[PDB]
Amino acid sequence: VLLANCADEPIQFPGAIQPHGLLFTLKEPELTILQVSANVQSVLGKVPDQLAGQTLDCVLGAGWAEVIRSTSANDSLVDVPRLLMSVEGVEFEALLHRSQEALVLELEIQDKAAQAISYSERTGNMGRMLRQLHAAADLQTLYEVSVREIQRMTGYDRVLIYRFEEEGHGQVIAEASAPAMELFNGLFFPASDIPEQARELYRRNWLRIIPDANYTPVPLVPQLRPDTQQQLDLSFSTLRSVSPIHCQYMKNMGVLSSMSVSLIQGGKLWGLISCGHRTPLYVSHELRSACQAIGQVLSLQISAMEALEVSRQRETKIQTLQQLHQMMATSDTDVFDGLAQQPQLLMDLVGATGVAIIEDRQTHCYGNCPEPSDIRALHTWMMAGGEPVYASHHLSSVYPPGEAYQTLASGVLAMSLPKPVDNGVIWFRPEVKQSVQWSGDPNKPLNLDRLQPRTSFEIWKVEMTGIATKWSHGDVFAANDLRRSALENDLARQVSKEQQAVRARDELVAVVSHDLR
Amino acid sequence: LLANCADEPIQFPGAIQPHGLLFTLKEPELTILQVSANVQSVLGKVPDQLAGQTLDCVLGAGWAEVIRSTSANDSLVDVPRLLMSVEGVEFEALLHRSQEALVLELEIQDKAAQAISYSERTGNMGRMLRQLHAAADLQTLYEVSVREIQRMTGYDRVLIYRFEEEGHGQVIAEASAPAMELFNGLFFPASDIPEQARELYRRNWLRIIPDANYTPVPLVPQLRPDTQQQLDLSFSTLRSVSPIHCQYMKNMGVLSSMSVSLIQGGKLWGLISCGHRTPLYVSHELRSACQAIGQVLSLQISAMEALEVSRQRETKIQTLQQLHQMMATSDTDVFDGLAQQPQLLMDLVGATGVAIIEDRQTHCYGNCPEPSDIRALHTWMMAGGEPVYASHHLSSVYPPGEAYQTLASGVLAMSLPKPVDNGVIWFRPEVKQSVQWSGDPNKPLNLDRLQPRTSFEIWKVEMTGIATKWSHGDVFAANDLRRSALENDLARQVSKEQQAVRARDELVAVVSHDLRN
Ligand SMILES: *C/C=C1/C(=C/c2[nH]c(/C=C3[NH+]=C(/C=C4\NC(=O)C(C=C)=C4C)C(C)=C\3CCC(=O)O)c(CCC(=O)O)c2C)NC(=O)[C@H]1C
Ligand SMILES: *C/C=C1/C(=C/c2[nH]c(/C=C3[NH+]=C(/C=C4\NC(=O)C(C=C)=C4C)C(C)=C\3CCC(=O)O)c(CCC(=O)O)c2C)NC(=O)[C@H]1C
Repeated sequence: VLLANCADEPIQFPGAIQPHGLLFTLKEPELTILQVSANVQSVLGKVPDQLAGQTLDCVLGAGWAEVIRSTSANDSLVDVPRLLMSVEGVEFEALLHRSQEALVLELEIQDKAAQAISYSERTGNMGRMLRQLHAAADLQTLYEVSVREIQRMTGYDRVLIYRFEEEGHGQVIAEASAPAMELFNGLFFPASDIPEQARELYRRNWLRIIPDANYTPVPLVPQLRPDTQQQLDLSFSTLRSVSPIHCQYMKNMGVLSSMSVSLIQGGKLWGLISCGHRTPLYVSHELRSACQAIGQVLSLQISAMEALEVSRQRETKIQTLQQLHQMMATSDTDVFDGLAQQPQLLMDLVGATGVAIIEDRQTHCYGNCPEPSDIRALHTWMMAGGEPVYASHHLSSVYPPGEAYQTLASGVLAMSLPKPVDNGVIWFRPEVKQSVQWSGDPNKPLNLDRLQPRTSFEIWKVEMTGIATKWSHGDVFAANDLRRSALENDLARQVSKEQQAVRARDELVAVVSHDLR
Repeated sequence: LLANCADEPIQFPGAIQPHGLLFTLKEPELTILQVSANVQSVLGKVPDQLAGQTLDCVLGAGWAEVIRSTSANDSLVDVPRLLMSVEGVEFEALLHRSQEALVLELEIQDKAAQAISYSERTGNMGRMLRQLHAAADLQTLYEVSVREIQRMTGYDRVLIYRFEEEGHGQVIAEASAPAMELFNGLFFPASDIPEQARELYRRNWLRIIPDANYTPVPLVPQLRPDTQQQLDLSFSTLRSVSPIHCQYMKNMGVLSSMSVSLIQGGKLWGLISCGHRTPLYVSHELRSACQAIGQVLSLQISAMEALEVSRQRETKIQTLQQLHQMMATSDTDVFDGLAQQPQLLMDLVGATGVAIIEDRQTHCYGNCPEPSDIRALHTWMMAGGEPVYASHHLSSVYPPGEAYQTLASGVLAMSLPKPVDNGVIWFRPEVKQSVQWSGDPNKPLNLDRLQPRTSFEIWKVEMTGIATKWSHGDVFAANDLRRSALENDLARQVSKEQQAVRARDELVAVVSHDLRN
């Protein structure tokens, strides 16, 4: 309840924009201003209250307004080129999109430092960087070169690859930090850092930048758009004010600038390319788009190399799978009995230290095996789910009665044939004591007060018990292939046995005729 | 005589193209082992006297020292740009190793090449990657890719030539200059790119031929004074091409070529071919950028192929599930219950004929061939041993399939892994397709030494006996139907066997009763 309040704020409708830019939501045909950020009282010296129901020619000039009108006319606003303007002597980069039948235009203010930065030198290493990405033979080298290039172009002190887990919390796997700067490599972070609302927003918007954490938000006047009397939806607006709790969180970490690129794999937020600077500094949108493209290439290569690793595991298990299939096919006994004829091969097929083969009230145990009654209770629990195969690296997390034998069997890989007879094969992996590193208190994710982010950011050890070694993709693949081979061989055996009985029946028909003479 | 097209030793031409200089040297002291004869015109050095001499004699002390530092203890896979001004003519240096020797190639940069800069032509690189990831169609992907490649290279014609299984390839993307012949959709004979060329290009992913009228400049000494063999210019961009290919390019009307190998899983998926009506040289930086574009193209092709396969999977999931529910609650034979609704089985794969074989009864629905012919086909199909089979041209692999090619030209067969003869076959009728070929398919070359064909006109070839291609979703549906049939059949045979061996034992008891009398 109170924890769930972390995921209830309407971040999509903040009503304010960051001071590093200007916002203009306008009517499409005549480019009449619907709302304008209050920052125009300082920038360009225009009163935002009178700038209602007025064309862009009043403030932005005739030529630039005509250029914007030409660009936005009969265009999907997905391939708009660069737009740099000098408006009363201050330069803006213009980005255009549409929220609800209205044209939202953001002018990112380019400072002198941004002007000094050029797109040529920082993207000079583009082709070689992609060559390095394709030439990397390890995931760690991939991460290293990616964060190295991203730090090279951005210039930020710390760059992190923060991969999300299923439950919401994430882990940092790549780190590139400046000297005399705190390291977060390998640290886990609570799921409360990025709420569900933030993940949902970032699944669509793949680029966020916060140049400063001490900024005072500049409200949008009029607050309600005079078209539907609602709040402007700044979901895809780079000029969106962030929640003050996040600003306090960044201040507590000690960083004053952030820049994150969403990594998307199959429409899901796989991770974030987080960045951190000890001092405020702004990054131009062109460099942000280049970093976004680097992130998309990174996601593509991650998927490619994950498939490559899965295929490598399949290849290294093909020989053992073939040997086991040949042993099962030419056993003339029950399928699981012939499988159990060679226990060591079955063990090394999955790399587990315990094997339990169940066949209709007989259980055979090899290696480190629990009490047979406990395994029977577990198996009768496992068939309730109905899944053909099951892999669990933490049985006690999902199976409450698994705490008694967590020292012997903390990882369970089970596969069963689709027949009424209770049969199956279970592989048990023992618990490994792992001291998971967390950034702060795992049992106190949030300082409950308005919510306040935790000040402490030190590394905490958590000796997580009852968790065994992760089952690899090749492991479950081998389990499924063994299940498929058992399915095929068992079907062959039953059809042949019926045929032999049928042939014996035909032989018996010959015998009955012989028994009649 | 046709096979002579794939016998020339292209890897050892003994000559280099005149647009550059080659230096193969011993690694430690950078002493020249052999040098191309082109040095008689460029830099004005006699190639005969340039034996057993350090690079300092011709290339200068500073440039020799930089090359020595770069090549020392380096894999030559991340070498930065190397531009030198040697007696007033500019060279770009590339370094690699063929056989325990350092091969260094100086590509000559003309004034036109010097004027061209890597910045402007690659300014839209990040936008190009954004367009690649944002494209929702394969045709859009190809279009934007060839558009960018034509933009940087400036060549008149750009083609995406995808290879087929048999060796011949087809052009799927075309970007041609005005008043220039179009090859969109045209098939090309496999003799255009022999097996040797494909094998060489599987390793070297970048080839450029600026001119077709060039006279090769021989390498002196021809044999290295280390192993008395020919230098292996496999990864050398300065390699002379076969004169037959030069004549082929002249016959096509192009005088410049530039190809990037597309690699998918270690296989030559296709080539990004290019064509210019006049000689023109492309700098190595733009070639490397095009290579990176090609690798990204291959990655996105694989990604979108997986996406299309998954879309087909989703659209067939409902039909597969409905058939599974109908099959599970039939209490009859598995294929009989499947055949209870023939139209649904037909629309599962989109075929016009269904043949279900169950123990000497064959049931035909829709456009079905002669039952004897289908039985012969089925007994031929089990010989291969594949669990599933898809063929879009049965007469190509089944000689007796020509009689019914009008009715069944596409066969999708799936059988259970049991000795008992059972199975499901889907038949697709022949569609008359006029395949377009560039020239004579039966006469690739005008045999007179092999000579490339002069004619490059579009030829219609009415290929009969070919049905519609079976999609990836089609074979996916076949395998899932096979899996569901496997599970249900195993359940049914296990149940019948449970209540079957009892009768056999009873018969034995009956026999025992009939024996004790
Ligand atoms: C219960 C509420 C909390 C809260 C909410 C919150 N946080 C964000 C934004 C972000 N938080 C991030 C977390 C990290 N930054 C890092 O550097 C690391 C690791 C080293 C982590 C785990 C990130 C990356 C974001 C996105 C913004 C960015 O930094 O680029 C939001 C979203 C706000 C918005 O988008 O307007 C919200 C609502 N965070 C907490 O920690 C608690 C107090
Ligand atoms: C029997 C011998 C033949 C011969 C041999 C041959 N051809 C090449 C090189 C290439 N041929 C290519 C074919 C095409 N170019 C196009 O523009 C199109 C389509 C519009 C096609 C099908 C290509 C792309 C190459 C690679 C070179 C390039 O253009 O970049 C070789 C290889 C030579 C070498 O690498 O040294 C050889 C041995 N070609 C024939 O047509 C017959 C006569």
